[PDB]
Amino acid sequence: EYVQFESRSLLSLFTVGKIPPVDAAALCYWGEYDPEMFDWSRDYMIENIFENLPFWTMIKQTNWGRIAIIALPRFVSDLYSNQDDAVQVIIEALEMAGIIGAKFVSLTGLIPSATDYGLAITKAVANREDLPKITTGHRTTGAAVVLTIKKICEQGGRDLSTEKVGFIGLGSVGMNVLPLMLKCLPHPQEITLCDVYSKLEFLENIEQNLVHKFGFKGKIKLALSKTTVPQEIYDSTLIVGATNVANVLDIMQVKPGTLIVDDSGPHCFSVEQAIKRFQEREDILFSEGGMLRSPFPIKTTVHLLPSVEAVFNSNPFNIMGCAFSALLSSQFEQLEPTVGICDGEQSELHYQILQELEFEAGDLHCEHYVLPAKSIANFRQRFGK
Amino acid sequence: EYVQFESRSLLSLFTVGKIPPVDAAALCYWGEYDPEMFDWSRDYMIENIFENLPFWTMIKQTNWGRIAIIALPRFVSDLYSNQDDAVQVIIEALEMAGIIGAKFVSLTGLIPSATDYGLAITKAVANREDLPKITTGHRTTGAAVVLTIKKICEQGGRDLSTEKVGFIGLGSVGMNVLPLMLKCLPHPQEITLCDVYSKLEFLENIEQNLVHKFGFKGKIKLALSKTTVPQEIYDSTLIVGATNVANVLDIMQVKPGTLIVDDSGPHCFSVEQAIKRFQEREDILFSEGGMLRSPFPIKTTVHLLPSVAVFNSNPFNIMGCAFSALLSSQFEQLEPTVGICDGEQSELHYQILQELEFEAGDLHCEHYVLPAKSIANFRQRFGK
Ligand SMILES: *SCCNC(=O)CCNC(=O)[C@H](O)C(C)(C)COP(=O)(O)OP(=O)(O)OC[C@H]1O[C@@H](n2cnc3c(N)ncnc32)[C@H](O)[C@@H]1O
Ligand SMILES: *SCCNC(=O)CCNC(=O)[C@H](O)C(C)(C)COP(=O)(O)OP(=O)(O)OC[C@H]1O[C@@H](n2cnc3c(N)ncnc32)[C@H](O)[C@@H]1O
Repeated sequence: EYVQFESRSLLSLFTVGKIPPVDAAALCYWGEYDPEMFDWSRDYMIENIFENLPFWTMIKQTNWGRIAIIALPRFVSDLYSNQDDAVQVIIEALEMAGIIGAKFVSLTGLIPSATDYGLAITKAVANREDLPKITTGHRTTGAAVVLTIKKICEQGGRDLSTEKVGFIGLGSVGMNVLPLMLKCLPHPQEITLCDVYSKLEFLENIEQNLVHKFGFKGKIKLALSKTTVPQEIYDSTLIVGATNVANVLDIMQVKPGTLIVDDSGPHCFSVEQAIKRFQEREDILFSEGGMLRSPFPIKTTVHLLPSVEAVFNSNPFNIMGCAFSALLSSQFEQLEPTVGICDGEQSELHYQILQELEFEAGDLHCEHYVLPAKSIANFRQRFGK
Repeated sequence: EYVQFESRSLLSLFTVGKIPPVDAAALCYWGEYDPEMFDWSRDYMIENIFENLPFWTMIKQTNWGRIAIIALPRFVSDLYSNQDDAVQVIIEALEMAGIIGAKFVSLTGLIPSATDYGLAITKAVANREDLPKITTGHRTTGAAVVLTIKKICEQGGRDLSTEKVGFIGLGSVGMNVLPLMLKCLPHPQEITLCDVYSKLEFLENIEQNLVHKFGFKGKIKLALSKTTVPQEIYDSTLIVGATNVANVLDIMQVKPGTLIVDDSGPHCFSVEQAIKRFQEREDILFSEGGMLRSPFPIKTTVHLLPSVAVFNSNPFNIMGCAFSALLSSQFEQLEPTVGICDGEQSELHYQILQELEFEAGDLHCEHYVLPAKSIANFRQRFGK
C-alpha cells in the first residue's frame, strides 16, 4: 500500500517519463565489508556486484517532496581509505542526482565524517554550477535526536530535569544534540561527556561552554574512553550515543531503568543483547535517535539491486532526519545546508519547523525491532516517577 | 580494436559522466518474432526481457559525431498491428534520446512505413518542445542505394547506360532512389516498375513523371505483382529492391550476369540461395543497398541486453539512414524528412557524401561478404 516494489530500473523509468523527477536525494553506501560475510574480495564486489556505479534504489514520496535514495558503490572502509576516491564517486552520484531533478543532496551515515564533513566535496565542485547543493543534514539529525530524548522520557514516565545524562561521542552529530537539548528541554541535573583520550582538550572546552555559553548549572563530568566506555558512564540514567565505533557500551551493565537514545550506526551497544534483555526483563528503554515520524504517510518505491538481492511492513510514517533535511532546505530557505563542523544556534530553527509541521520522533525502535507499547507501559509502571 | 563490449548500462555510465553525450540517435526494433524463439512467448519477451523500455545498446563514434542506437521494446509485427502503441513507445525513446544528447533521431527499418512515415509521431508530439527532431533518413538511404548501384556496376565491369533496370518496391525508399539515380548516373536503357496491383495508378503516374519531368528517353514497362514478382522482372539486368515483403523475387530465376541491389529487410530474395548460387556459378552480383562506407573506421561501443556478429562487423560501414541523423545535426541544409516528401534535396545528400569521401559499402549481403576474387571472375564472364 505505502511500499511498492519496482522490478524495473528507476533510472530507466525516469528517462522515458514514466516516473516524475525528484526534489532531493540522499547518498548511502553498502555497510561494511567483512571477508567472512561475503563470497568474494572487496574489489570483486565493487567491480562486479556494485559495477562501480551509484545505484538509485528508493523513492520516498513525502508531503514536502520526493527524495531519491542513491547508494554509492563502496563500503564504509573505502570512504576512509582514500578520500580522493570517496569524493570522486560522490561527484558521480551528484551528477546522476542532478539529472533526475535533485536540488539538494544529503550525505548520510559516515560520509561527512570521511569527507571533512562535506568540505572536501564542496572544494572539488567549487568550479561547477550544474550540481545540486550538498548538506550533511546534521542539524536536522540533531533535532530528531532531541525529539527522541523528549519522547523516551515521556514513554519512560520521567522528566529530563531529574536525569543524569551521558553523552557518548561528541563529534558532528553529538555536538549538534547537546546544545540543542539544553535550548529546547529542561536541563538535567548532571551531564557526562564521553569521548576518546585524544579529545580531552576538546571536551574541556565543551565543559567551559556548558557553564558560560549554554547556561548549564548542574554537575559536569568528563569520561575518557579507550577501547570501551569507562565504568562511570553506567552511572547515567539517560545515555545519548553518536559514535563512529560500534559496541563501546555494554548494554548488560546499564542499570535497571536506563533510557538509551543512539544515532550510532552500527549501534554503540549490541542490538541483539539489548533486545534479549528487554524481552526478558523489560528494564531498559532504547531507540534509534535519528528517525522522524511524519504526520502524513510516506509512499516508498523500492528497486532492489538484483546482485545485492525489512522493506515491506516498515513504518510508513518514518523518515531519517538527515535525509529529510534535504527537503527542508528546498522548502524553507532559512534552513541553509550544512558543510563542515557548524557551530551555532541554527539547530533551533530545525527543531522549531519540525514542531510547527507536527513531526515527532519515530516510535521507539531499534533497527528491525519495535518496542511493543505494553512492554513500554510495564517499564513505565516500574521505573517512572 | 574498433568494437568494444561494455557490460554496464550505457545509460548509467552516461548519467555519471563516464560516457560523453551523443549528437544523434537511431531507433530500431528486435527483428521479427516467430516460433524460432523455441522457448519463450512474445509477451514474455516484451514484459520480462525488454521490460517495455527502450534499450540503449550501441554507440557509434564517427568523425562527424556520436550516434546512440536505441532498440524499441517491440517486434516489427507489433508496429503494424498497433500504430498507437508504436507511436507511444517511440515518444518514450525520444525522451531518453533527448536526455543523452541527441538533437535528431532516425527511424530505421519499417518504422516510417508503420507510422505514416513519421507523420503519426509528429502528430502525437503535438506541442511538446522537449523532444529531439525525427527523420526517416530516406534521402540518405536513397543516396546510399545510388552509390551502391554505382559501385556494383564499377566492379561488374558494366555501365548503367546499357542496363535494363527493374525496380521492385516503389515506396518511400524506392521513390527516393529512382529520380536520384536518373540525376546522378547515366540513364539506363530500360526501366521496369514493379509494385503491388493496388498501386497501378500510382505507378502509371511515375511513368508520366519519368518522361515529362525527369527526361528519361528509354523504354518504360509496368509489371504489377499479385504475390510474387511477375516474370517480366527477370528480364532486367540490374534489379533494385525496396519492399516491405520478403521473398517476392526468386533468386534462382534471375538470368546470369544479373546485378541485384537490395535495401529490403528482410531481403526480397532468399539470401541463402543467393550465396549458394554465387559460390557454385559466380553468375550474379548482389549487395545491400543502404550501407555507407566511411573513409575512417568507426569505433563502436556495444552493451548487450543481459537476457538476449558484432565483432565480425566492418568498422567502416554505417547504415545510411542512421548516419542521416548525424548529417542533419552537422549540416543545417539537410533538413529532416517526415512523411512522403519526395523533393530533390536528395542530390544534396549525395553531393555531401561524395564531398566527405563516402562511398557504398563493399559488396556484401547480411553476414556474407562477396570475395573480391569471385567478383573478378564475374567481371570476366559477364563484364566488358
Ligand atoms: S544521516 C544522520 C547520521 N546518522 C546515521 O546515518 C546513522 C548512523 N550512522 C553513522 O554513520 C554514525 O554512527 C554517526 C553519523 C552517528 C557518527 O556521527 P558523526 O558525528 O558524523 O561522526 P564523527 O566522526 O564526527 O564523531 C564520532 C564520535 O564518536 C567518538 N568516538 C569514537 N570512539 C568512541 C568511544 N569508544 N567512546 C566515545 N566516543 C567515541 C569519536 O571520537 C568521535 O568524536
Ligand atoms: S535505414 C533505411 C531504411 N532501410 C532499412 O533499414 C533496411 C531494410 N528495412 C526495411 O524496413 C524495409 O525493407 C524498407 C525500409 C527498405 C522498406 O522501404 P520503405 O519505402 O520505407 O517502405 P514502404 O512501405 O513505403 O514501401 C515498400 C514497398 O514495397 C512494395 N511491395 C510490397 N510487396 C511487394 C511485391 N510483392 N512486389 C513488389 N513490391 C511490393 C509495397 O507496396 C510498398 O510500396
